[PDB]
Amino acid sequence: SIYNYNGGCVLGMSGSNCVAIACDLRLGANTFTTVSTKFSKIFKMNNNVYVGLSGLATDIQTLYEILRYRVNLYEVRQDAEMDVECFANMLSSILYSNRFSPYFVNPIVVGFKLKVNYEPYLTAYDLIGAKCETRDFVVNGVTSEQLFGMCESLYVKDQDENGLFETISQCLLSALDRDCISGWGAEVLVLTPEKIIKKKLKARMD
Amino acid sequence: WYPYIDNGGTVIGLTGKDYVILAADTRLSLSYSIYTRFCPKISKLTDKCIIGSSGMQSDIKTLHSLLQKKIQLFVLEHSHYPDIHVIARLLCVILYSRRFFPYYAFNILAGVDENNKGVLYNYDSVGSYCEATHSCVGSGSQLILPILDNRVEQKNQLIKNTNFNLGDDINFVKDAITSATERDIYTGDKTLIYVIDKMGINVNTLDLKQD
Amino acid sequence: MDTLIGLRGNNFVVLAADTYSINSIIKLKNDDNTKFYDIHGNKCLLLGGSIGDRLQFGEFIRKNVHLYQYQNNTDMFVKSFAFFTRKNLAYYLRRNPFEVNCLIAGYDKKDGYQLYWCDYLSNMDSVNKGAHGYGAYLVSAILDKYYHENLTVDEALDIFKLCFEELKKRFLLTQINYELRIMYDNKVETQYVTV
Amino acid sequence: MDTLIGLRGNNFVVLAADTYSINSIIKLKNDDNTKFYDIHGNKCLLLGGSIGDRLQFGEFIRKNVHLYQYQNNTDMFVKSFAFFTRKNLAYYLRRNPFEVNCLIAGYDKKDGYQLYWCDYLSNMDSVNKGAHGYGAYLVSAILDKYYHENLTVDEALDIFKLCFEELKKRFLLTQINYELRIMYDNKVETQYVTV
Amino acid sequence: TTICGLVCQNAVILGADTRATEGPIVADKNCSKLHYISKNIWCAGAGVAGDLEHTTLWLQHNVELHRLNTNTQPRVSMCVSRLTQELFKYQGYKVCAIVLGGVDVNGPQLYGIHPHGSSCLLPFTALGSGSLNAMAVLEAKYRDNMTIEEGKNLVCEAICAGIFNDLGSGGNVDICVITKDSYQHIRPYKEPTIYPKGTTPILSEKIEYI
Amino acid sequence: TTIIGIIYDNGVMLACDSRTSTFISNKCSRKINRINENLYVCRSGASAHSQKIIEIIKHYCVSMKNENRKKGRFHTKNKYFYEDKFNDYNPLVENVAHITKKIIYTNNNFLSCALIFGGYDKIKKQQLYAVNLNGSIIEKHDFAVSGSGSIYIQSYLQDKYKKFMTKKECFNLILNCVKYAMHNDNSSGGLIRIVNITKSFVEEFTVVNTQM
Amino acid sequence: TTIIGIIYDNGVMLACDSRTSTFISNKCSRKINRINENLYVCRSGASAHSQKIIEIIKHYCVSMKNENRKKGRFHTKNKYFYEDKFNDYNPLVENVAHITKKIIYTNNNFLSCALIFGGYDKIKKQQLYAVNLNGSIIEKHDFAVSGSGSIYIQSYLQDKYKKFMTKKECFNLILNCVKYAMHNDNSSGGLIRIVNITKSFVEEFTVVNTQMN
Amino acid sequence: TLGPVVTGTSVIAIKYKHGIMIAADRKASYGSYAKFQNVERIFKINNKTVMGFSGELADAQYLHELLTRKNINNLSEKKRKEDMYTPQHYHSYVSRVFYVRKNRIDPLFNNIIIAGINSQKYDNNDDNVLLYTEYKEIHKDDLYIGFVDMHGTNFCDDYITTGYARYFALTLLRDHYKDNMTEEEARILINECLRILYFRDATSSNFIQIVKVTSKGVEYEEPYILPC
Amino acid sequence: TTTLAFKFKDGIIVAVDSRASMGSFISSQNVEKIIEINKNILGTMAGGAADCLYWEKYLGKIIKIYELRNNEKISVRAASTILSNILYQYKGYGLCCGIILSGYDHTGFNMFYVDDSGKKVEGNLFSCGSGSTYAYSILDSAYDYNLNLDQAVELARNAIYHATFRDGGSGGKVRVFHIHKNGYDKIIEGEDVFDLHYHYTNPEQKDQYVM
Ligand SMILES: CCONC(=O)N1CCC[C@H](C(=O)N[C@@H](C)c2nc(-c3ccc(C#N)cc3)cs2)C1
Repeated sequence: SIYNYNGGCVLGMSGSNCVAIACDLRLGANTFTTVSTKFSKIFKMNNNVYVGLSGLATDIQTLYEILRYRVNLYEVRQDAEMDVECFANMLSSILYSNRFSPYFVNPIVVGFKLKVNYEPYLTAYDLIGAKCETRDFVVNGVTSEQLFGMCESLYVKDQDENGLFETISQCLLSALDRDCISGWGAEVLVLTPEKIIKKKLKARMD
Repeated sequence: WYPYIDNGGTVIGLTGKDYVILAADTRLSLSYSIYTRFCPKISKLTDKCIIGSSGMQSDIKTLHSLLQKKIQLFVLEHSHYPDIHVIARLLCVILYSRRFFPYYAFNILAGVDENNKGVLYNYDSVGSYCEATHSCVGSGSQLILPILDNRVEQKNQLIKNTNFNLGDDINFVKDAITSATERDIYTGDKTLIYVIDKMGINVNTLDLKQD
Repeated sequence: MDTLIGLRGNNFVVLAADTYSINSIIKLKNDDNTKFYDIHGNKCLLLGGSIGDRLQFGEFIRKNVHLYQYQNNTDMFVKSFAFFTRKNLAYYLRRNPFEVNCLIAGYDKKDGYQLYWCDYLSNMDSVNKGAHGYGAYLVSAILDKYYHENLTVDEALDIFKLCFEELKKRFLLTQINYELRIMYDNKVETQYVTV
Repeated sequence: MDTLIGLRGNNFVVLAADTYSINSIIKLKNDDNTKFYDIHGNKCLLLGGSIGDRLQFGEFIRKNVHLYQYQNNTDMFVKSFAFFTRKNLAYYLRRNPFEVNCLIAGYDKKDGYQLYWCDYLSNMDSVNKGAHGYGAYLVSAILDKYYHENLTVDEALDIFKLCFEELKKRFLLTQINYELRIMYDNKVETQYVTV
Repeated sequence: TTICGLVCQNAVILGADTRATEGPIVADKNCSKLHYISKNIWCAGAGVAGDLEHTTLWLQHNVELHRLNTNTQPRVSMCVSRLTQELFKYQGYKVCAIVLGGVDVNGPQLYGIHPHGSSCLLPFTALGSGSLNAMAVLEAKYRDNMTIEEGKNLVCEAICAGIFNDLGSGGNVDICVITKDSYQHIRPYKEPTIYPKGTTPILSEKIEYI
Repeated sequence: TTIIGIIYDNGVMLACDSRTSTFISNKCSRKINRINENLYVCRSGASAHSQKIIEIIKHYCVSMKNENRKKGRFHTKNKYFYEDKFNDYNPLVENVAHITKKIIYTNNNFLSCALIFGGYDKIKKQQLYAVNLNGSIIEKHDFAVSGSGSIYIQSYLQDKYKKFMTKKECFNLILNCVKYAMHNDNSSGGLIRIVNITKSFVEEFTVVNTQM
Repeated sequence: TTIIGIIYDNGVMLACDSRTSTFISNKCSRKINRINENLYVCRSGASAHSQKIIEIIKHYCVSMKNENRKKGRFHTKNKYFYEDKFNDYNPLVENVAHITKKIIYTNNNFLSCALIFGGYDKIKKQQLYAVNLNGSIIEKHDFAVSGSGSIYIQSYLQDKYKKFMTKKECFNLILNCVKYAMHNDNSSGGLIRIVNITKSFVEEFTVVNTQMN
Repeated sequence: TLGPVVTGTSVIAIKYKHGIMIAADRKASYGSYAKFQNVERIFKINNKTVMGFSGELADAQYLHELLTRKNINNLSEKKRKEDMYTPQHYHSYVSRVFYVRKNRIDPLFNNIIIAGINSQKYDNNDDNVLLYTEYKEIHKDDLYIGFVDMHGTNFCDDYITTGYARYFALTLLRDHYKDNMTEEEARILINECLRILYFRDATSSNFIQIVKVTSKGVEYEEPYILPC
Repeated sequence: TTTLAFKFKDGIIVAVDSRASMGSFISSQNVEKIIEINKNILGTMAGGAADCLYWEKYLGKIIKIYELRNNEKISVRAASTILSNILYQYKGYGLCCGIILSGYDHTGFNMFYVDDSGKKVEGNLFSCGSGSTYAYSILDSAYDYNLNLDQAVELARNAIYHATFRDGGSGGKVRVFHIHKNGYDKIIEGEDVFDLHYHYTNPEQKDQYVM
């Protein structure tokens, strides 16, 4: 399949006044050849919005460029930060506009909904653009089944930033050890309203 | 006419030093439709060995009956019951005999051997097999196997706790099949858990989500 | 069949490619010049695949980059050059795909000696080491073994020589003639290798 | 991919073949011994194509011919050997075809120095010069140009050297290693030629 | 999926389950399938999720624009006509089997629109993977005239039957009661470890304060 | 489907079943659609295509009826009369049937539907036009039948037909024809809808009986 | 094609057309074949399959009739009388029909013929059986119809049938049925062949007629 | 069979207080054409065993002849009533037949139900078996209703529906079936299920045949038309 | 998979991974790929696991029967010939085997490559599997006949590590056996490539390694 060519996966979880997004670091080639082990799949849109793109790497890059273009246009026009739900619906509309010539990407949106009350906000899509606003965790990629199993096994409601980091990191590492075409290091990225902590895990590079 | 179907379900297997647990759901379903809510997948071979399997139900039932018949003939002829390793090689040969029209059945052969040591043997359709400490087959297997890999071997954890016993392992398998029915549509209804110690087999049952 | 190799270090960036012009069951040339495309401002774009797509895409990128650099009176950054090339190759992916495998290389004051691997699907990433073709299979692991961050030019050339000897010894297409392209010390150089 | 060449005469019959053992996109060996199948009694069956079919067919023919020569206590004629090989290769053509390309060669007191060309379809005819593989496209006209009826062994070896240089220069599989057979003066000899 | 509709005394009751599966794996365990079109018009969808969601959003915004222009109550027939004309234009490649319901000047009105662009006024409808079980329960227990509560119980029973008898349908039960004066929506109508610190190794870490 | 039209001494009676689709997706579908007060049409084939041409022909018939108006003044059963007493401006059945022919013919490559138009008119009196799958119109001066079930009643209707049938016997004939087609055909069933079109009044009949 | 069999009081009447195949290859074909003096059979589907199973069944019926004999002494139309007055040894219709069903079912991978067996015997009186495409037998106690032209006369025959029809009205019904099927169907045409089977005598009628209305 | 031509529709079967009740409509469809509407679809294997089918009619007739020959083969080798074969034996035979046919990629295009009474204690019917010419309460564990699939998949339940009923009647059964049900309750439940099937299935009909396997043998009730 | 054998000064080294995967999903990282054919001949598995296991055990059975009949140990050449003919008999059936039979006999130290197509190639440096090209690149770039045992052992370990590193389909644990005149030795019974990565290419462990 087209998704087996490059592989890779993205994950996101929420906690108490914190929210984590995690991904692997690999650019595959012909489903078995590793050509890069730093191909980061998480991109920053604004301070309170992040996107994790998984699928075909060229479509990942084009979708990131298009979303950056639209987000920067919105911010310079309005002179304010984007709400996470607005970016979510914009991404859904952009995905559906290419209904019959799709970008082969399965994105997730992870951010803080402001009100000031920093609520977590997690959403996941497919190539068509069918959203699923999920309250605990969001999963996408070729390692989706392993990630779903690990997440329901290990998720606990209302963790702080630390326990959220160990939970999401263990989920990602255990899921990636059971996928052939995803791994070679892992980025974890824990957001809080006051700071942000990004770490590279010591993973199985094989 | 395509002669293969997948009847769904899942079969989890775990070992300790001197015991083996084998859980399996009892759902049977064609495709988004339930044949019945009780179709066991685990079968008894001897007083110290069981076989569970997932795939096409007719293949599983015929294979289990044939293996039981062969083991009984073995007992009648050679005058001693076979160890789990003998039954493992026998199952390998039986599955490879149909190498060019394979059984659509993935099996886990669980037992306790001569040395009172728990042994498992996971199988594929055409008879490749190996020993394992834990294993899983069926629709849910890609969910459960990362969980078992995390809990048992604990590769990615810097500080470990390898303090396992029968009750905690039973609870762990119950949680695993609970997550399986949670995220697998083909896993559900009652589940049967077989526990083999040095004394023999003991069967427990647990209701899961009827959905 | 078109083998490409590239290697990036702290004070160099080197490229290498087989000088074989192939047509059906014969070699048209042993001194093919259709692969490398050197670009002003210390840039190089190295292509494999079809000769026609090689010429068309390489000249399109070269003349567009030169048009930029003459319109704006400045040398384009290597990162900008690489992502411009990837965007252009991706624009034709779904309508008229160029079957070209790109290694971009260059020097920039902004980001040092840069190298970017990219394929016919326009999947691009920066790398310290890259290769393209069925020869890549046989050389990439060698580039893993002997690469360290503080290499010199001679050590990198020795690594490339070992890669060429591997391609001669083991690869089905026993390639023996290669053309290099060195970039170091604010220079660009060419070398031809027979091993 | 497997090149075979053979050249007849009045005082010699010479064979030559690339020594490349190949699988997928790699060379297993540069000293392949799976092609020549020299028989007792001044006879040779040089095969090309798949390694497995080469081994199976060559050993089948060789052991059957030896069985004949020990049962009857005599040397088999080269015409009989060639037509026996052709009939046996034809028998499997419709059932389970061996993808083997045959050059039979030998010496008889009856018919002199004989050479027979034959293909995987089992179409056979005697020739003064033959070749097999895609290299046959490139080493056929060289044999046509420089062959004359009264060649000596050295002139034939020079023609074969020119054929090998052509295969290096133009054929995309740049074959450089070859193994020969020389049937002359009532003796069989072997040689190895590089480039 | 089990989406279901029926028509009661001066009202229309829709109901649906809360499951969304990406093949054998359940993705969202409490998804929402009842979509707001207008204050007096609601719908439920089966088929491809993205086409359903974006067609429903397009229909809702077109209905709101028409309501602002004409300045009258939106009509069910208008939504049916717009949906059928949109669905046929793509020739069944917009996979949307949608049960529409509403109340207008012509009374209650329930329609079943099929993905190729054909509609049918009906007294009750069911669609989705678990459509046959809900249809069986509906044809068993539906009567000519009933109240809001009887129809709510019947819709809940049909969706529960689809939940239990179908593997592509599960979770809770949501319903929506659409009346002329207002609507009333119930999302959960029925509803039938901690790791140590430093256990996970890291290669690098860095903190930057926003 | 069993769609049938039968001319009698003072009008035309159209008749249809209700079963839409092994799975009976619907069992109350209104196949006989009202193009105009003096003109109806029976549908068979794909339902989406039939509904598309039905809405387009309703639009075209409204446009034609607005065009036909002249300047200045001149001069469970259901039933109603025509607002146009003298047929001063109602479009002809001929015109509607031929524009339907052209619509179905211009898009042969994917449209798959067969129609039976029936009505009354001041020029030609009562009409019946059968539009086939490729879009070929034939005027059936005695009767037209189409659908999967219509195959089982060709000899029955051909034997039972008379030239100048009374209303009662024509009603019995068309009712028994649709009943026999429903009995023999799995794809047709449900309640029978009949539309009788005359010079002055249209009437609608529903019947909820079947064969033995 | 149109093949019909209708039971009436003390008898059974089979009927068929003659047309074979857009180009009419043949126009005088005997589709009703005489398996035995008390048992006939109407053919439909491919002609080669029909002819081969029908001659195989003639061979089997000859073997059965030879084995049914007991030892010792006991006790333009055409008309024939049975040599077996009391049906001492003529095989039953059900036996022949069931062995035909087994023949067609065992080789149903390529056989594509449908048959209507009609006859009389002392046990079950007059008898009609219909062997379908895959080789399924059904006993039609009132009437059986098959062929491409039979679809146009299902409602006609169903409406016109009575339990205990006289010979004249049954003959008129079956003749008009085959005529209507020929009128509506392009695949059926030619002269009508009717075979009337009774307790004692068999009649074979040939009719030339068209449809006017 | 390469595929179905004259197809039979669904069958329903339940256990109740006195035995087994199995219902099937008498329609066999030739594509989308009700060619036959008086077809016997439930077969009597023996005095405590009946069979029903949904699928191609020729395959079902072949299987019925096979099981009939097995029944007379059993009856020939019989000395006491306990030598008779229960529905379990016939179910296993049909399962093995379907499995062997499935191995060759040449199935019987059918789904089969085998049902009856799985014990001899309740009557002495098989003391003198006759082929050519108050009830007792039977425990549910002594009754048997089986399912066999085209792939050879097979199982047992207190109530089995085969064919198009699997989505329509089964749901109702899974709400309404209860242990120790009377004849009237079973009859009205089966009639409701068949009414729903008739209203929402094209290939079905309203002309029903009910068969009761009770302590006094197999009983074919006279067929009837479902009211409304 | 990645299997890599090679002759050197003091016998033969054979080296394998242990990964086994059903497409993308990793099935088991503890598969025993080096099969002990007899006391001196070893074999290694590549491609289809069931076919390799079954036919290597069948070859072991045939070798045992031959050695018991004739009372002398078989050669690597004869075992290679028997395996090649057996595998060629199943041409056109879809087998997938790649095997490297190495060992010691009265002729000396011998090494052959066999596959399902019917090859019997003879060499001194072989490699098979998905990661065969990478292991060939490492081996040919540094192979020398006069290496000591430890030098050649680390060479084999490095080659297997690089093959597992580049190849998605090769990994798990590395197993390195050494064959000598009197038998063979398991110098590395099992070793995670995690430690090999963080020892060879990334010893600092201060940042993620970039290729
Ligand atoms: C219809 C059946 O449902 N689908 C199913 O069961 N699946 C597919 C998804 C992955 C599962 C899986 O990989 N399960 C592990 C525990 C297994 N491992 C093996 C195995 C066998 C031999 C060797 C060797 N040498 C290594 C591993 C056999 S099963 C197996």
